[PDB]
Amino acid sequence: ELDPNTPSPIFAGSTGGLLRKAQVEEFYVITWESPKEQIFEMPTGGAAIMREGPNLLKLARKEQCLALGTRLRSKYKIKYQFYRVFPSGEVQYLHPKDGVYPEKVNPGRQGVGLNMRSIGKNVSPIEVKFTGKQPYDL
Amino acid sequence: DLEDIANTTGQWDVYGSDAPSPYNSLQSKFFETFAAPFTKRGLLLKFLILGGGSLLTYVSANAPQDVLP
Amino acid sequence: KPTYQVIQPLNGDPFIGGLETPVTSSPLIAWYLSNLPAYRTAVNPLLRGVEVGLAHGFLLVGPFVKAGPLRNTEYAGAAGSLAAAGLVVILSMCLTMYGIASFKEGEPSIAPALTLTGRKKQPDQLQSADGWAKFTGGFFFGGVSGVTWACFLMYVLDLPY
Amino acid sequence: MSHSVKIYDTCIGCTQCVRACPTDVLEMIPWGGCKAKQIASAPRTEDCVGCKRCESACPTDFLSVRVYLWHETTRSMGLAY
Amino acid sequence: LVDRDPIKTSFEQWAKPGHFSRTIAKGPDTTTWIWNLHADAHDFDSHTSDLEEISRKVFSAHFGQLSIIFLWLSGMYFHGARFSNYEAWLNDPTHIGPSAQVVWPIVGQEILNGDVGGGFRGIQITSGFFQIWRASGITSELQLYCTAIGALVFAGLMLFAGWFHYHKAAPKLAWFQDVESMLNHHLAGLLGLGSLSWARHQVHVSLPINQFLNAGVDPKEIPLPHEFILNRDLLAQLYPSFAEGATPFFTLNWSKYADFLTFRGGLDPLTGGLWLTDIAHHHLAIAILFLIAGHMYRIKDILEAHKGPFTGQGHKGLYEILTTSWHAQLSINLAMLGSLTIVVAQHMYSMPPYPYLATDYATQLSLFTHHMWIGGFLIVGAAAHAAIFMVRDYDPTTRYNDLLDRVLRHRDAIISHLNWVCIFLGFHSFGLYIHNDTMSALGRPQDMFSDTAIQLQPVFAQWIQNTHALAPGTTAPGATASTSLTWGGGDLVAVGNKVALLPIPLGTADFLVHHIHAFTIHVTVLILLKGVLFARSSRLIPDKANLGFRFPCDGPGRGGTCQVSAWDHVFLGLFWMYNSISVVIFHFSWKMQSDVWGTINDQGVVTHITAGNFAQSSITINGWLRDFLWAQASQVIQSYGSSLSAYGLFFLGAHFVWAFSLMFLFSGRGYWQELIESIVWAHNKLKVAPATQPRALSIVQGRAVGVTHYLLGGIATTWAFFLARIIAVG
Amino acid sequence: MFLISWRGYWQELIETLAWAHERTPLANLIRWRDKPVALSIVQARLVGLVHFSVGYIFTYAAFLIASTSGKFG
Amino acid sequence: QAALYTHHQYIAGFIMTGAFAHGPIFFIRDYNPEQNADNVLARMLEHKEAIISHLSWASLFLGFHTLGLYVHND
Amino acid sequence: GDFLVHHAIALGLHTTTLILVKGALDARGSKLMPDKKDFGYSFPCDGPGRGGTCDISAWDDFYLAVFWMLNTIG
Ligand code: CLA
Ligand code: CLA
Ligand code: CLA
Ligand SMILES: CC(=CC=C/C(C)=C/C=C/C=C(C)/C=C/C=C(C)/C=C/C1=C(C)CCCC1(C)C)/C=C/C1=C(C)CCCC1(C)C
Ligand SMILES: CC(=CC=C/C(C)=C/C=C/C=C(C)\C=C\C=C(C)\C=C\C1=C(C)CCCC1(C)C)/C=C/C1=C(C)CCCC1(C)C
Ligand code: SF4
Ligand code: SF4
Ligand code: SF4
Repeated sequence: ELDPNTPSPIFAGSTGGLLRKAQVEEFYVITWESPKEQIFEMPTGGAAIMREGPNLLKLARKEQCLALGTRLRSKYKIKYQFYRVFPSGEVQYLHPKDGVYPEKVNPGRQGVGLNMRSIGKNVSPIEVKFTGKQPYDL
Repeated sequence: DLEDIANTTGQWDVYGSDAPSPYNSLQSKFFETFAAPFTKRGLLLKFLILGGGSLLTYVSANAPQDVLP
Repeated sequence: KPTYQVIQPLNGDPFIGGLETPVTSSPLIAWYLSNLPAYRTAVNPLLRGVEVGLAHGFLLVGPFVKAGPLRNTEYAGAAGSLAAAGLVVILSMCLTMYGIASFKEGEPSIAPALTLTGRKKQPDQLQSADGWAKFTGGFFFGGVSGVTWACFLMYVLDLPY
Repeated sequence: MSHSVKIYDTCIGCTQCVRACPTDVLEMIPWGGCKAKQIASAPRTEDCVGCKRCESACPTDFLSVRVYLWHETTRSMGLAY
Repeated sequence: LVDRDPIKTSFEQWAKPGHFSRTIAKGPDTTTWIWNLHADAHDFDSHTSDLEEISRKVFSAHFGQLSIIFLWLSGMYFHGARFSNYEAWLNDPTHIGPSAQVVWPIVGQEILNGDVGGGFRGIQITSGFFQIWRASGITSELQLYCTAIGALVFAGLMLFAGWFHYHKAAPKLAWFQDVESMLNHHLAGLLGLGSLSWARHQVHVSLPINQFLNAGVDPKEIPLPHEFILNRDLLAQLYPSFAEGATPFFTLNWSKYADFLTFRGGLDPLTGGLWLTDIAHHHLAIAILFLIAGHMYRIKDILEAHKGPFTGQGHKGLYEILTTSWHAQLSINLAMLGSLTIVVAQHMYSMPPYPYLATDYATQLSLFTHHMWIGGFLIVGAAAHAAIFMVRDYDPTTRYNDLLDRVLRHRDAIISHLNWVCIFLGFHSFGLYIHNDTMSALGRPQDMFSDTAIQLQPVFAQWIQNTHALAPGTTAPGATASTSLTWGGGDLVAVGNKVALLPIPLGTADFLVHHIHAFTIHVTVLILLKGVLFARSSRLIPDKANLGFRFPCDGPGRGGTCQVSAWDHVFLGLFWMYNSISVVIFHFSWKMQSDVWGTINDQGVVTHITAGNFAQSSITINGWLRDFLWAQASQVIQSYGSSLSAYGLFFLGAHFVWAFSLMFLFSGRGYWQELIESIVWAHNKLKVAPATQPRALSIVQGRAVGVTHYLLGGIATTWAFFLARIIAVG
Repeated sequence: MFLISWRGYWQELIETLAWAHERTPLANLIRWRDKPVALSIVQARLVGLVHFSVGYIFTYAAFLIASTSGKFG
Repeated sequence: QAALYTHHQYIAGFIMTGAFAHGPIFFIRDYNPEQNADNVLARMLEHKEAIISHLSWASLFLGFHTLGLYVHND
Repeated sequence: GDFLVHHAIALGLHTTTLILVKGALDARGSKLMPDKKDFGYSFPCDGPGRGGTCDISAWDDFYLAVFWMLNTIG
């Protein structure tokens, strides 16, 4: 679009990213900082430049937009930041939430790791027959 | 400045998305309901798939004196 | 005026594909395609139905009257209808039970005009089932029928070759 | 399960050990004593696809995960599009 | 590594476990690294992170090919000499049926050794020495026995130039990293100064020493070992000692001549190997160019130049890194070298360049399929190594926004098209045949696709063939016949033993093979194209250049996430091409014998190895085992107890080896593990296993031992199938 | 195919081949209701097989008959 | 008589497999190590590494020894 | 003639069954995949690494079996 033209992450063309299923469902987008005008690598095959604004490129799907890191942290910078856009708003605040950098401690959140019994002798197969009254919905 | 020609007619320009033909020939409601029954479509298709397809196949296979396989 | 439009990948943002080259969006083509269901929905799907039914209609003749199974027919029921007044029928409900991937159930009538449309979010759907009927209903009377001024037209022919 | 592959181990230390794997694994959730004290097996897994990049590195000493999730969204395979 | 680096030991590294990435082969024992070591032995992501050497190795460990090609050829000249049959065959061609190899009668052997011509026991040949060898402006068995050691000379020496590199303290960068001249030289004087030099030893000596062979004699009743000096007196019969001309130019008079050359085209009646009176002129007329040509130039300049609108801005700059790649400037090459080999495979059979070929059937189709599998085995390669580029070679990303960065820009695109191309073909390009079956087995020919039922009418003719054999009436000068006797217009009389070439007619059953090739050539390439293109990044995996261009498969997720990569696109692209070539072969001989090869007698009533059975009957794809595979092959499965027999007797193995590939191709991996332990167990009880942790095959090794087998199986199968239906009738 | 193909290669060009439609006229809006994918990573070990088999078992089927019938025996 | 020995040889082989294949499902969905043990269905599991080996030793022998005799013969 | 085929139908159900016996004799698990269960049968595939792991579900050995049941029964 143009009448509102708010860009940041230079490119030109490409038959790569974003297409029909990022309106009709979910969206996904990454944002970042940077020093001085530098030419990057890109998801979707292509390659462009930087300088600033928000530095806010929008991306098809979120495995796509963290790979700015799996190289886009072999090119300086603390700060890179991807969220989740809908076709209307929120819940799923993606790189938002609390702290960041997967490998610190504030809280614990989810995860667990165990099931009922732990890795130990599950030569014990599948137990009860699946029946609506004994704690196997987890 | 001659070749500064003030863009020999700007155009306006961008024509439009605006308006480079009127529309569709006036031939229409010269079919109003004419051929309806897919213009009475209000519950059908089951009707045209026994009917039409029992008469693209009923007589369509049968024949009074072969001209064989 | 420029190097080729105000030079652009898409309408605008280059993170959608389309790579608007020619063969995509040259006023040379994009106008050869919008009295019809390309950019904008004229009248309803009602009428477009038969110019679609019919045009696609009188096709499929020499395809199955000159390449017919035992070809070059001496049967007065071929060089035309014959059977193929089957294709249009095998596919005039190849459609209807795709307009069951459309339901959305209404009745507005807005094929008359109001305020210079947009149909706005006109992309995605925004053509309910009571639309896709009046088209694939235009299809049958466009298919079957469009098969006969094929047939009906004698045949003077050349080639060739 | 819907993403249930066990990479657990016993150290769950993550230094020169393992990090790799698109989003899925926001751990370091120190359980009250396990050496370099960061533990368990995951965080909130309803986000990403089905790697085993998950081990490949840093022990699971038993199995290692892979696809087993079945119930499988799309966001959970690249292609919902 | 680490070991002694320094400065402080000539003392060589023999002893101390390992080397090749760094928690290397570890102290701790294993087997995988023994296929490691051989595989990827040559590679470059290890040895050093620094160009430098590598080009300093590849210019050496190159060398030892030439030297080898050179130890080879020797045992072939020697072989084509004292294990004679060449002397015998030449006074006596049309007659002989040549040999070079012979057994020694150990164990069963001897059956393999079965009377071949000038009176001796041996195993035949389909490798046309004895026919380059026509050449010998001299003849003599012990002579080839000099050409032979002349071979081992070039070798030892053109093999001590490889000591006289890497091992000697080497050149460096500039030397190649100034490219500036390279082709300047190469094409000018060797490309030139050979073809040139070849001219001088291609009329001087050879022409005359088969100008009056094409008649009779018994050698040394002709062509001495020196005779051809100053003596420009026998050069008297085959044109002037220039008489009054001086160094071409014009103030020359011809009231009756025009130097040797006097251009031919056609085929010697008595030796239809195409004329030699030409063969000088054409090599001469080459070299000049090369002689003029290799005189560019110094680089960018010319490519740093023509751009456009949609064209290639990066055209301009099309690679600094084309002095800094290899893997790039190898892959380009293979496409050409390779694609420029199977263009041989035609101009050969429809224009023989050696005396006695065509008549010699089997001693130039072997050729046209050997040359044919390189102009293909070298092309999939020519893709692999681009993938090897596309993934890694350069240091960083310094290369930017150009012709490529362009092509990629579209990429879900160039390969978006090409795809539909193939299913359009395939449906027009194979089920086409299947019509026939389904409707000829239904049976109503009225409506097949026969060279006669679907409308085409007793002529093919009017196209371009018919404006080729007929073109010696343009700007064309002329010279009786054409260019390639196989063209539409005129002439017949070709040879007095058997046959050679004649028109070769078309229409349908030539129309549609010719099209299956399309679809076969195309879907081959789809998979290599999209393969090398999507080399490093994608919307199935973007984190996807992170190891190398191999890697097994990323992981069970994303749905599949297995094949991907591009080792593997260059694994399923071999898989096709084995067809690409394997069906093109199938084409040529079924033609070339169904028509052409066959034979004259009175009124030259032509009698093909097969009265054109092709006609109405390759069009049916069963006819392709009715008329082919089950027809011919009856010579393979009759071949026991004979002389060739080694073919039928291969044709079971290798028609086994293939049917062993599938096991390597079709199977898991922690499988043969899960198995390899049961084994490892029983092993330990007796106390007999652990040391060197026995391990199953390295996911992609496994694919390596598919494929490679599937080919050396599925291929020599016909290598046998063939030599067994041209030796013996045909 | 099923057997030397392995979902990875198939899915991916369907990733490019489902950029068509979406990007081509007279075939847009036109929605699938099932998302174009490549066969499951067990499924095709089956299907090549359940395919390998009929072929194979439908060949001796027609082989023996087609020759115990003629004969000679 | 010869397209009837075999639709009963195919099948029959085709079974056997499925036989052997629902008695490697018992071991996973059903089966119960605490409820079967010292017990002779176990031990069968337990003393298993041998079982495939003294099986594989049959094949490998039955392998190359058939195949000496048949190439040699060819 | 019969003292061979008769040893090569014997190399079939043996090989066919070292794989079915095996297939079965641990749909439970093993060294490479120890805890191979709660789903045992068709979990075909696993991640790369460990040694490299593949058609090592008791189904894919069944899967693999059915080729020799299609080679004996031939
Ligand atoms: C100009 C060409 C040429 C050169 C110099 C190279 C050089 C190279 N290639 Mg390469 N390649 C080529 C043509 C060439 N290639 C072609 C035509 C293809 C298409 C098939 C390939 C496909 C290819 C692949 C897929 C790979 C390479 C790789 C490599 C690198 C690894 C070399 C190595 O360890 O040897 C490898 C050779 C062996 C380990 C020997 C095994 C040979 C077996 C298979 C025998 C062949 C069958 C034969 C009939 C057996 C002998 C007879 C027997 C029955 C007695 C090296 C830089 C590899 C790499 O990782 O890049 C760094 C990668 O593996 N190439
Ligand atoms: C005689 C009987 C017998 C019985 C009563 C059962 C019963 C069962 N089997 Mg089973 N099975 C049998 C023989 C039997 N099997 C044999 C002989 C084999 C191999 C020899 C198998 C191999 C097998 C496998 C792998 C599995 C089962 C499974 C099952 C369970 C689910 C069934 C299923 O998945 O079908 C649903 C299938 C369909 C609705 C149709 C798809 C099937 C495809 C493969 C078609 C097969 C070929 C076909 C005829 C070719 C096409 C025809 C052509 C002319 C067009 C159920 C407990 C599953 C299970 O629960 O295990 C955990 C599963 O894993 N079976
Ligand atoms: C014709 C086929 C080919 C060959 C030769 C084999 C051979 C074998 N398969 Mg096999 N397989 C094949 C195709 C083949 N398969 C296919 C297409 C599939 C399905 C896709 C399978 C699925 C399969 C399974 C599930 C299993 C096997 C197993 C086996 C082994 C069983 C033991 C045996 O039979 O004696 C031993 C082998 C032979 C008689 C073959 C010859 C091997 C020697 C004699 C090699 C010759 C040496 C030679 C002189 C040196 C040349 C090498 C080089 C130096 C040039 C055996 C190695 C089983 C196994 O692992 O057993 C323990 C079992 O795992 N196969
Ligand atoms: C040194 C010389 C030389 C030469 C010459 C030469 C230097 C020549 C060369 C040539 C080359 C050639 C002629 C080539 C060849 C090649 C070949 C033959 C190959 C073939 C093939 C193919 C086709 C492919 C692959 C395979 C093969 C290899 C088989 C000289 C020098 C000089 C001087 C300085 C002084 C004075 C004199 C002179 C003389 C002036
Ligand atoms: C059984 C066997 C074998 C078999 C075998 C078979 C059953 C098969 C094989 C095969 C092989 C091969 C096959 C190789 C090779 C080769 C070659 C030389 C090739 C060549 C070529 C070329 C050049 C290219 C392509 C084409 C062709 C192939 C022709 C053996 C066995 C045994 C025993 C008893 C024990 C001890 C050891 C032995 C003594 C060993
Ligand atoms: S075993 Fe893996 S990820 Fe698990 S605790 Fe260690 S490294 Fe953490
Ligand atoms: S292993 Fe699983 S959870 Fe971990 S990264 Fe891979 S997919 Fe995600
Ligand atoms: S390797 Fe095996 S498991 Fe891994 S991906 Fe490929 S297939 Fe899947």
